[PDB]
Amino acid sequence: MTKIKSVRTRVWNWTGPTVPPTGNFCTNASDVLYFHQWLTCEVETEDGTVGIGNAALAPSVVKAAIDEWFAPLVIGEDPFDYAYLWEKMYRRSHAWGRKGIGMTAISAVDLAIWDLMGKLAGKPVFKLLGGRTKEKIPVYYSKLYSGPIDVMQAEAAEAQKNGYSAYKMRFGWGPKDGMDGMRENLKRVEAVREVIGYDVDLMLECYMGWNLDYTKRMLPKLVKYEPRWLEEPVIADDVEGYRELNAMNIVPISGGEHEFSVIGCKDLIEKKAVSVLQYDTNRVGGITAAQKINAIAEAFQVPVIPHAGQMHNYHLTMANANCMISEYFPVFDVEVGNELFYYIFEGDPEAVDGFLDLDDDTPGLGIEITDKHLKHFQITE
Amino acid sequence: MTKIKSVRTRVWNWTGPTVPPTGNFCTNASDVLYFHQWLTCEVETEDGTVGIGNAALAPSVVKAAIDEWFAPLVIGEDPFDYAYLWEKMYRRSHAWGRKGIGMTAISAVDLAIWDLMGKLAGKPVFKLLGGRTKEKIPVYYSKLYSGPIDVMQAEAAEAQKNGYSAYKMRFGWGPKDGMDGMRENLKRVEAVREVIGYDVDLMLECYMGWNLDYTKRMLPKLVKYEPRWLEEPVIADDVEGYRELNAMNIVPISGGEHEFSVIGCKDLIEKKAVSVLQYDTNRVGGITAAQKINAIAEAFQVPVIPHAGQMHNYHLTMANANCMISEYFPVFDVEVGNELFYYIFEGDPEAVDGFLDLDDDTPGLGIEITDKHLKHFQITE
Amino acid sequence: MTKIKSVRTRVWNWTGPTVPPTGNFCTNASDVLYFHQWLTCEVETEDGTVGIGNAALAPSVVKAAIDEWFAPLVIGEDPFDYAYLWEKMYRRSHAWGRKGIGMTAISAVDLAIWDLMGKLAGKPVFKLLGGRTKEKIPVYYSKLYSGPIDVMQAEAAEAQKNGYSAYKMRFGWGPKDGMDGMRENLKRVEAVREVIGYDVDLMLECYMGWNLDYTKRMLPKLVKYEPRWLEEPVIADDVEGYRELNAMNIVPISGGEHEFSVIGCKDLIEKKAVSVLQYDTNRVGGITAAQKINAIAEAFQVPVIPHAGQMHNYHLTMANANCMISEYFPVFDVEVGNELFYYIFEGDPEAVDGFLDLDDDTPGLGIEITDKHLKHFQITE
Amino acid sequence: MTKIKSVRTRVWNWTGPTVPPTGNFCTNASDVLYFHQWLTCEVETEDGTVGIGNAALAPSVVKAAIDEWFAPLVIGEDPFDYAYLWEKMYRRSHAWGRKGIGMTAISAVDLAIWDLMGKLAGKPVFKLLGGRTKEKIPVYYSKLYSGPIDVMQAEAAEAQKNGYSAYKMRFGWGPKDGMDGMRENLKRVEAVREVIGYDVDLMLECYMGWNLDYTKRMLPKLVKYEPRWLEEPVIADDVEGYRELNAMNIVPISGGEHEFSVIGCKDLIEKKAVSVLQYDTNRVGGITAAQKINAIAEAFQVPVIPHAGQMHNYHLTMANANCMISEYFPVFDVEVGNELFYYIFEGDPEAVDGFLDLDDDTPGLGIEITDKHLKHFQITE
Repeated sequence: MTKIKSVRTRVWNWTGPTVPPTGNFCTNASDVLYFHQWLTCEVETEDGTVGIGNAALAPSVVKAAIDEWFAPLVIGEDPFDYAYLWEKMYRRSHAWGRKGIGMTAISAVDLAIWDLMGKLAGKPVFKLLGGRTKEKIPVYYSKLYSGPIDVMQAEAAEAQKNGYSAYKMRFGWGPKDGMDGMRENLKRVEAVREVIGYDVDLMLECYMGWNLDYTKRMLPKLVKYEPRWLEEPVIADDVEGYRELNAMNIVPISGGEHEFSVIGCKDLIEKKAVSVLQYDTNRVGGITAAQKINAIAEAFQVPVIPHAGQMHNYHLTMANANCMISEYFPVFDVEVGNELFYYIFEGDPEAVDGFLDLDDDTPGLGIEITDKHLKHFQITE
Repeated sequence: MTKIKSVRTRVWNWTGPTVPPTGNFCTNASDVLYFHQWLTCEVETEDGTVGIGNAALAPSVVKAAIDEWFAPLVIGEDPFDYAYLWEKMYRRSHAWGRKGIGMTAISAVDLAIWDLMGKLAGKPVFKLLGGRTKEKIPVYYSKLYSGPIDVMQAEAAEAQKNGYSAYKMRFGWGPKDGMDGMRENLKRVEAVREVIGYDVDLMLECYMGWNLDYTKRMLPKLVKYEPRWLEEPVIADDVEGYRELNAMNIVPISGGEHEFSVIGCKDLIEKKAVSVLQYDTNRVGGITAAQKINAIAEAFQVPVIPHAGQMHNYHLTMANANCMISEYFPVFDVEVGNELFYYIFEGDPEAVDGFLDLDDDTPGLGIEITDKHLKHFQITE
Repeated sequence: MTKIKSVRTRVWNWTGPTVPPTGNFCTNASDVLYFHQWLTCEVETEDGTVGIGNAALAPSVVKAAIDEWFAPLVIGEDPFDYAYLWEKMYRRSHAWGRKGIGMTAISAVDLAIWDLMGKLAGKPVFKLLGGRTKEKIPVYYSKLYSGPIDVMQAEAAEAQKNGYSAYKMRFGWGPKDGMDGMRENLKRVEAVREVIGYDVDLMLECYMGWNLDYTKRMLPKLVKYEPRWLEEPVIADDVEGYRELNAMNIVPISGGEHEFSVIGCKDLIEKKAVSVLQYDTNRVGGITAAQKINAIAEAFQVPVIPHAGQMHNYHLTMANANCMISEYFPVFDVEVGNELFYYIFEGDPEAVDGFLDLDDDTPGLGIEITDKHLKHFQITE
Repeated sequence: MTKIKSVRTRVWNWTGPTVPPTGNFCTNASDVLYFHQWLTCEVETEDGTVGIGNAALAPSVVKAAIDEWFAPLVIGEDPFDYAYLWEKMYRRSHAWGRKGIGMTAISAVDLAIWDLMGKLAGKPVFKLLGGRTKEKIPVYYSKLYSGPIDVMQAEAAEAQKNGYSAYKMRFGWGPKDGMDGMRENLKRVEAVREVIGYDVDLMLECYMGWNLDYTKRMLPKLVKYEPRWLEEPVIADDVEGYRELNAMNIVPISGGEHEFSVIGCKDLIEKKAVSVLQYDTNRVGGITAAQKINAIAEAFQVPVIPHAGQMHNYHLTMANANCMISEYFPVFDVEVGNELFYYIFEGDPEAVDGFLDLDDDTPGLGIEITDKHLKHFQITE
């Protein structure tokens, strides 16, 4: 048994070319009001093995938490005491850490620790989690930001070429735009359906942009388009609103990507706040947490479909039969900031004809930090 | 109308003399496992007026959030747009901020902004909040850390001299110590009652040290001592456990000091998770938040008794009739870290014969950052 | 600090020209059976400052309550002890005052006291409440009393010129008129939609004219017209009926304008009696009360849209992000009695292109009692 | 059939000798803060018959409501259309009348109307209500205001002479007095039990003086004294608090004397807010209302024991088997104001050996307004 030696946390700033977003083009929690980054966490053991974790939420602030509070707790420990290390981090920072910065920092560390275990054991992380429950992993195409109709329609037609069985689009108007914005929203769902048809699934996303009232009034209007779910209609604090909308059984409500810890997600599950749970492993508390969340969701038969198409999620999805598909979009330009991971890591699979797959023999998470794009980054430590 | 010019956030490290705690001497969320600081936030307007905020949770990490994310949002704004500024901070950081680091940073800023408004208006903050609902504010004596019986008994006898009508003590044993620890806990409640008697109230505190199971078994055993409440028996994430214990109606359950945002506390209230709500204004989201929380709690007739005896809480308590007493302990040595505020600020009232009071004429929060103890501090910016 | 000196309460009787209403033209709580006035309350401090409050419910009887019970309680007090004064009035009259006459009298007094504070502090009331959360305040056009189809249609077309994004109309038939009245009601919703279209919102009002049974049967029939809410289908005492209708999720149920006190409204909110809360500040208990109600509603994410387009409501709406629009109608003749305020006060903004706004610099409520129409009034004291 | 001709409403002010109350001597809704009158309403028909109603809440303000709004509605009507007249008053004033002043005014009028019907029909009101369900009516002794122990004990011993099977006392300390006040309260319950013993019932009254929190903590402490109920622990608005305390099943909670209308009381009943309902007929809406309330309470098997020992309650109690006892105290001096009725009316029975009775042959309510005490009254109209 080798022990954790060091924790190297870095904040990556995109200095490369960018495409400024447009009007809309996605509703947001800030709508009611009038540098793109990523974080890497590399954990190395005395024997030189290195595990890679990451986070995207408030990277500099998360790095300061990892450096000051979490790194010192894991140094000199066996990675295979992961549950104990998770608990140690969770309880030592509980006062301020149980959601937000703390739990995100914990995720990045825990992710690295799992990469370690797989590398130390010569096994892909998914094997340690239960192994192969699926031949390959279907994905749904997740982009279709709101914009002019012809623009959105052309995007749908292009995406269609790679044979997805499901698609997700974003809304552009909310409560501030009243009924006219409702009509604009509906026009765009309509336009996307015209291209992709009704032999595929269409999911809708509000990104915390709406509210309980607007959502209750909009819901009946969405039925004709047969959406598979409506994601984050309300702000993440408004769990009672989630339950209320979900219990209406008009369109399945989804969320969780802004929820933290095992208990946090347990409460969304038990209270029937979501029909689909979409935590991001690099937020929710790491694989240690997500593994436990997956057991709960499975037992309640609430589908888990993690936010984000990355390895830190794909291995979890592979190992659990109640995780049937993953979120995906291919490597395009930097426009929103969530694409940054494709320029920092090598190893994230590319979907082909609606599927991607994991290698039975690649140890750990199967990612490495890459050189290819150092030119477009300013990296701080 | 003058506008916010700058935000000056500093982390204070106690380098002065200290008294190392002992066995026990308070249960803790970390019990299941096998420098003292404070933060100041000074907001200054174009006309030189300065408002003082503060926080105690993870100060360096909170300062990094204030500096990077929150300060830039309030600069160039009217302090009297406080609700808008609160909302701006809350929604812009919602993804990662709604509890923990984010909401704590927001609290420190919001507190400064309220100090400003009172100074700008030549009114004590409590007047802006509704004014004087009480002749003076009764306090309960909040120390009595767990230790040898004679030690605890001597502390009680000393405290007794200042005529408190209520006292709170801490437990020293939890789930790990089984029945023997239960007996040790009960001996100490017993010992304190022997000194203070049954013509006063005794509150008990676990500081997240216990759990749902242990607490259910302990509750019947506490009845004979007539405790007024049992504070934070479980970890802050375990809200369902809170509800379950509270609904037993054996001893009133209290908590909230590790809860964040208006909605966070609304849920503790509506779900009957606590019989007494004890948020700390320098965590929960500032006075803007605490004012709204107080309205909810009042309407539900759940007493609000903020965690901590400081001005950032006392003004709130003065202005609302459902806030009947405050937490207090006088200026003693530095032993735990929570005493640090008495060496950084002047203006926090001292209880005399169980009461303290606010000045009808002192503008703002009535505190200032002091020189007296610069010798015992290393202050970083 | 200056103290309250006097309270001057007057009842205004319209002696000017009037337009007698017609068949229908609005359902009413009295349908099951077979002088227009307003009240002013002027509170003056020792230094000559005067704050203006008002009420419209049973003015002579409300004046007698203010004069005998409430005025004497506030005289010689600091306006900035408003919360204490509110509590004093509320508890001293609780036995008979907690709703109806008492709470209405309290509202008028409390409103004056808030006008004072803003004037004393040289700030618009909304700044003291949290400040500017909105660029301007959208309004919905609130008239469209029931009548002949061409009449209603012409009103809609005229209103349309001022560019409202939402409209409210009144029903003319209820339970007594059975299915034929249902058809008459539906014809009129139909007729209004023909003019205004489906790119705007249409709200419907029953003014306590219907009942639980009739409403349950009517609800499915209203769906095709996509109404945004149905206001006061039942009498204000029938809160269980409200909950039952609201939980059907057929059309959002609204109400509250006949509800009183913070707790009164808290119960409508917690019990899910309304989807939209519409208290009138000059009934519900004044700004002191409405401010606390707004915090509760916001936390539950129940939109607050006060009954009546006046300053006593607009400032509240400006200061809270969960208050997104206000009720409005422009100055027309005296026909119903609710128009009387436009002839008594100057300062109530006029909506232009669907919006109105508040002045960042006008202290207090920004209203004054006017001379312009003394000719059409007989004023008693 | 003769028709209502006039309504004569008068306010009686006691100018006679009085005994100023003392420290305590009863908790009150105003405790949290730091002329005695009665109303008569005489309704006369075209044939000279006169029915007598009354009220005690805010008499001048109630008279102004009766005079302006309610009298005009009943003039020229048959008294035997009482239900229609009740409905007419209730709905015409609903906006402002459904509780408080309005419903109290309605009570006084409705009471007169019932006196009329009995006189017109040559029957005691109780016969019209269902007749004699009891041989006589047991009463409980209702005084024992809080004071020095020997004083309270001497009162109990005196009362004991008239052979009551039940007694009610008032508490003198509340939330402001903390644990010491709890001990003072308990001493007095103890002292009263020492005199009266445990072969009788003891009821306790707080008169809205306590709160939900204090009451939950006090309840276990009251068990040893075997109280039959605890009356109005919280303010009348706090119905959720009532339900919560009542559901604890520690001591039966009672209330309702500050509740109004049939629906108001229905909600206390259905929601299990009280174990005993104690409306006062001269508040709750008159006999028309109380008759309907009695049917509801009976069906739910919630005992009805009206507040106040007067004819307006006794007839109701006689006619319903679920009304087993009445409140009583004999004619003593004027000290509190609630004794005033004994100096205004003749006909209210006097309890002897714990019982009083109604005359099978006396028409109407069996009361008349008396001359005996005109010397001690200034009567306004």
